[PDB]
Amino acid sequence: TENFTTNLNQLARVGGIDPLIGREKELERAIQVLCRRRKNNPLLVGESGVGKTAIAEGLAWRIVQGDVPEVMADCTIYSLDIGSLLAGTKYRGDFEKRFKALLKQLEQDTNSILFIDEIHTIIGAGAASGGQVDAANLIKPLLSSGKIRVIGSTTYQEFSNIFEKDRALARRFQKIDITEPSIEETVQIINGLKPKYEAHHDVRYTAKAVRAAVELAVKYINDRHLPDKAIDVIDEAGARARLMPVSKRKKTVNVADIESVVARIARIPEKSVSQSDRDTLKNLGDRLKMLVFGQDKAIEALTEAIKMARAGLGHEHKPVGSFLFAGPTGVGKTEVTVQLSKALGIELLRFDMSEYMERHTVSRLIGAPPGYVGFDQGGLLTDAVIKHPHAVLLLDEIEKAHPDVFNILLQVMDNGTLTDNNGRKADFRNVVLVMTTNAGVRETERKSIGLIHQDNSTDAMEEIKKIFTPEFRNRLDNIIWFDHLSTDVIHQVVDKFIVELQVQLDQKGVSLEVSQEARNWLAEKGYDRAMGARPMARVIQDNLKKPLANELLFGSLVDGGQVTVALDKEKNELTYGFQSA
Amino acid sequence: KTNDWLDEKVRDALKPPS
Ligand SMILES: Nc1ncnc2c1ncn2[C@@H]1O[C@H](COP(=O)(O)OP(=O)(O)OP(O)(O)=S)[C@@H](O)[C@H]1O
Ligand SMILES: Nc1ncnc2c1ncn2[C@@H]1O[C@H](COP(=O)(O)OP(=O)(O)OP(O)(O)=S)[C@@H](O)[C@H]1O
Ligand SMILES: [Mg+2]
Ligand SMILES: [Mg+2]
Repeated sequence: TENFTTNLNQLARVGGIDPLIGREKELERAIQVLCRRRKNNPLLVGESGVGKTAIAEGLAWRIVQGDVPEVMADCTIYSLDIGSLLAGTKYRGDFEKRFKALLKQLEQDTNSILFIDEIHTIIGAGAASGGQVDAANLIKPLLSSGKIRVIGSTTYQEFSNIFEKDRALARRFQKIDITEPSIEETVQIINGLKPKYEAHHDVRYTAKAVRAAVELAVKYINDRHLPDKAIDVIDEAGARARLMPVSKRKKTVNVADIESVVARIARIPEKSVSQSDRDTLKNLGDRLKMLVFGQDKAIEALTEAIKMARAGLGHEHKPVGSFLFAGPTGVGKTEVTVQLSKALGIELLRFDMSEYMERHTVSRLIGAPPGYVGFDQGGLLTDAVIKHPHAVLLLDEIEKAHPDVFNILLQVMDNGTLTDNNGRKADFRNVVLVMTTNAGVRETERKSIGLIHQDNSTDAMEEIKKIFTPEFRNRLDNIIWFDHLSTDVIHQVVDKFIVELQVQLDQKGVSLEVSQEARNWLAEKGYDRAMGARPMARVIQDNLKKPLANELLFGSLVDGGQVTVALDKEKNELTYGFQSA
Repeated sequence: KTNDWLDEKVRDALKPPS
């Protein structure tokens, strides 16, 4: 019994068990249930991280300390180590000798109680050929007799799926619900546990710091329950303060330190803005304008929304931004979104929405229901967001997607989280949701009847309203209608494409010089308001790339070439001069 | 009006007689 089980009462005397703070209803229920018959044995079914082990182990510490009833004052508590019992069960009858011997000691004393943590495991523990014995069966007669009382703890899922299956054990055991405590109750627990953590790390936590940990952790960390989640910040905060300075100049834990620790655990960019990061944020609009010309309203909306999140003036349970980009073909809707990720140095979660045209395909985003071939792979959207909490979610061609797709996004915009088939929740608070749409684009290129063409921008918005539900538009932070590229804007676009060509030529050792007159000629030939910037690329391909390709493959530009481009005013045709150099 | 159609072995341990 020395190795099979451990004496929790003795452990508390040496300080092994941590101090028990709170949970007075659970302790009261456990003690009263133990003394009475008719399911004397209490159970501690609760969710993970809710302190189930602390209630059973904290009871032994309380009994040795005092302030317990006389009947329970002398009741010693032991914990069953299932691994120890099976360590030496090589030969037949070893388990019987160990389990029966242990039960005899507990039963004969009549005041010893065994606390079997994770009691779901003992239901089995043996399937060897011939024996046909189990730990639960060995103790089933004793529990039915009621001579021996045993405490237990199990997860809610395990109790319903494992403990509930064995009606005999479930019938005897008395369930005691355990749930996450209140915010006030949790900070009190940390104060009670503050001497232990402070001693190990040689740090001191301020009253505000413990309060901040509970509020900040619950706000940003959702998967874990409140007791362990809040304590995880305290333990990590002490370690960081202890380990960060080699000189040990800073021993106390400031509130600012708690914020930084919570940020890394929850992978949120929200923190005090750094000088290096601050500079980049200021020039985000300027850099975006250099790459994407025009569409200033779109850039302003993205930059201002992102700035608010770092400043802290952001939606509590919604994404930083939910922008719908609708415009004519060829305008830089996708480019600004793609370039935004590069400028901000964050991953681009580009999800083409043409593939999700069918209703059944939407399950792919949130995962296939359990029990199918594709359940294991999981959702593509939730997994991507979990892997990259701070990222740009570019849902291009959202119009093509099935109406069911929009339903999923409605929850993300307001609730701020989406649950997959597995049940994990993805945090979209730091995700920049930009959905490009081509709705009402035919009207944009439609030429109205009459001498003077009419502005069909209003007609396009009506089509967008028809395709998108009113509730969907209300949730969106802003709807930006991209304007048609002007002649001045197109001139900048031509230069940008030439720069891309120059970079490609640099790889081959060729340098391209385009005169100002040549650039104007290219712009006029390819400038179409309806088609957009894309025709400019086609003009560059035929006029510039095609001649260079022949020379590059077979000609003067094969190695270390040079190029000059000028516009023949008399012939109104470009002249390409190649020097072998 | 299209319709979409949606679509034992364990190791054991031996104990020698004591
Ligand atoms: N009411 C409480 N009073 C004091 N300390 C607590 C309390 N609840 C939790 N703690 C502390 O926080 C820890 C939480 O983890 P445990 O209680 O050990 O986990 P557990 O209940 O065994 O976990 P599962 O997931 O349910 S098996 C405890 O061990 C204590 O250190
Ligand atoms: N406003 C712009 N400024 C600079 N380059 C642009 C601009 N708009 C388009 N381009 C160029 O066109 C390409 C980017 O096109 P995208 O923005 O991806 O098109 P899009 O908005 O997805 O198109 P549709 O027709 O609206 S689906 C790159 O070659 C860009 O350099
Ligand atoms: Mg436990
Ligand atoms: Mg697009």
